Amino acid sequence: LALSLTADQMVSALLDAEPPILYSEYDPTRPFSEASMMGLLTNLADRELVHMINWAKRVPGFVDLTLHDQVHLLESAWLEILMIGLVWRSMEHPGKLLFAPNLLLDRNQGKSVEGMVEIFDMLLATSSRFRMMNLQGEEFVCLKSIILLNSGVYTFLSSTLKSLEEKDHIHRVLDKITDTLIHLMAKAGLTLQQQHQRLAQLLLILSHIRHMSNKGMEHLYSMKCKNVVPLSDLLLEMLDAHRLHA
Amino acid sequence: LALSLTADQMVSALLDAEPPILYSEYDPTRPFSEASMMGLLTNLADRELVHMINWAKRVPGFVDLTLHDQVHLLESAWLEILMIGLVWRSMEHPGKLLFAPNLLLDRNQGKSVEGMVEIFDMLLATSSRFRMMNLQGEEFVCLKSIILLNSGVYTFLSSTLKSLEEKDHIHRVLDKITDTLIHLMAKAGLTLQQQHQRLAQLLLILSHIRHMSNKGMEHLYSMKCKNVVPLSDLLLEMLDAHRLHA
Ligand SMILES: CC/C(=C(/c1ccc(OCCNCCCC(=O)N(C)C)cc1)c1ccc2[nH]ncc2c1)c1ccccc1
Ligand SMILES: CC/C(=C(/c1ccc(OCCNCCCC(=O)N(C)C)cc1)c1ccc2[nH]ncc2c1)c1ccccc1
Repeated sequence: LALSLTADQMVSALLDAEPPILYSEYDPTRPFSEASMMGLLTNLADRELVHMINWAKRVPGFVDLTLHDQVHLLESAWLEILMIGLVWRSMEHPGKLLFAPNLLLDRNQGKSVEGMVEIFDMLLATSSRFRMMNLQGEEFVCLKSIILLNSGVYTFLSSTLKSLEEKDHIHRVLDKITDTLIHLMAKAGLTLQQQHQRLAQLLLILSHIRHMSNKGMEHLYSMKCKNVVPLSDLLLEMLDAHRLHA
Repeated sequence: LALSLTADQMVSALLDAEPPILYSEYDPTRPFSEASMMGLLTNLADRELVHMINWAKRVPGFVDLTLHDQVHLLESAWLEILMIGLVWRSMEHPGKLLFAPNLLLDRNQGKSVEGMVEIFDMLLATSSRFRMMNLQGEEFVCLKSIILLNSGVYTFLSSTLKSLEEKDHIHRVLDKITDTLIHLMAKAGLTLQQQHQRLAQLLLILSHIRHMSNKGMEHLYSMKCKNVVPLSDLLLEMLDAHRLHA
C-alpha cells in the first residue's frame, strides 16, 4: 500500500510515473501567424489530459479511491497540474514559457488573446521563483502529487462513511508526501530549520498555482463552449477503464 | 526589527494586533426578510477593512515596506483575510457561519443570492477542517499574517532594486512566521514528524482560502459597480496616514 512505502520508494514511484513531454502539432514548414494560439494550447491540453490520467493512476494511493473521487480530484486540479508542469519546464528559460519543445513563447507573444498576458506574467514569475529556490525534480514530483490530492479534498459533496474514509486516506497520503519532502531536504544537507522553511516556501507557491488556475478557468468558462460532454464524463470514461488489455 | 523577534515575541505581537469583532448593523427589532443579505455583508466588509489596515500595520515587517507594496499586498489578500477570520469564528458553530455575533447564518440562509451557497459550503468545510485539526488561536494569527504577506508577493510589477529588496524582506518575515509555527507545535509537545505534517496541513488549507476568495471576487466584479474610487486609492488613503494625531 501507499501508506507502507518509504521515502525513497515514494520518490522512485513518483519519478517513474512522470508523463511524457508532448509537442504542439503545427506545421513547422508554414507561417506562424496562420496558427491560433488558443487552438494550439487547447489541442496540447487535450492530449496532455490523457497522459495526466495515466500519471494520476500511478501516484501512490490514488487508485485506492473511488472512481467518483478520482474524477472529482482531477476535475479540480487538472489546470494546476498542467501549470506546475509548464513552470517546471520553463525554469531554465528566463522570460519564456516552454509550452512544448517547439512552442517557447515570450511575454509579447502572450498578447495574441486578450486575457493570457496577465496569466502569462504570473506563470513567468512562478518559474522565476522556482529558479531562485533551485527546485529539484524530486521536490517537483512531490508538489505535483500534492496538488492532485489536495486541490479538491475540501469540496467533496458528502460526509457518507465512505467519504470520511476517502478523506482520511487522502490526508494520510499527503502526510507521507510531506515526510518525503522533508527526507529529500535532510538528505541534501539542509538544517532542520532550513527544512521547515523550505517546506513552507514550496507549499505557499501552491496557493499562487491555485490563483492562476482560477484566472484561467474564468477565461475558459467565458468562451461558452455550447453543449458538449461535461468534463466529469470525459474524465469518467478515461478513468473508468476496463482490464481487457491486461 | 521584525527579523530580530523571538517566536514568543512574534506570537505576542500577532495576538496583540488582532482586530475587534464587529456587529452587523441591522435593526434587530424589525423583520429579517426586510434586510438585503448582500447589503449587510457589504457594510460589514467595508467597516472591517478599516480595522484590517490597523491590524496589517502591526504585523511585524509590514510597515517596513513601501506604501505601494503595502497597498498591493492588501489589495490581493483582503477577501482571504476576511474569510480566514470568518472560518476561525465559525469553528465552534457546526453548520453555520458567524459573520458577526448577531449574524449567524446556516446553509439555507445562504441561498438568498444566486452565488453564495457554493461559497458558503466551501467556507463551512474549511471551518469543519479547522475544528478537526483543533486549530489554536496562536496558529490562526500566524496563518492570517502569512496570507497578508504571501498572497500578493508573486505579482509585484517590477524587478527594480527596491522591489528585489522588498521581496527578500517579505520572504524573510515569512520564514520567521514558519519558525514561529514550528516553535508553537514543539512547545505543545508534537514530535518532529508531527510538526512538519501539521505545518503542511495548515499551509495547504491556504490554497483552499485562495480559491474561495477568487470565487467570491468573480461574483463581486460581475456586480459591475459603475465608476467609484478604485480599491487601491481607498487603500492608499487609509494606509497613507499622516502623523498629526501622534
Ligand atoms: C496557461 C495556458 C493555457 C492552457 C490551456 C489549457 C486548456 C485549454 O482548454 C480547455 C479545454 N476546452 C475543450 C473542451 C472540449 C474537450 O475537452 N473535448 C472535445 C475532448 C486551453 C488552454 C494550457 C495548455 C497546455 C498546457 N500544457 N501546460 C500548460 C498548459 C496550459 C490557458 C488556460 C486558460 C486561459 C488561457 C490559456
Ligand atoms: C463570504 C461572504 C462575502 C463577504 C463580502 C465581502 C465584501 C463585499 O463587498 C465588496 C465591496 N464593494 C463595495 C465597493 C465600494 C467601497 O468599497 N466604498 C464605497 C468604500 C461583499 C461581501 C463577506 C463580508 C464580511 C465578512 N466578514 N468576514 C467575512 C466576510 C465576508 C461574500 C463575498 C463575495 C460574494 C458573496 C459573498
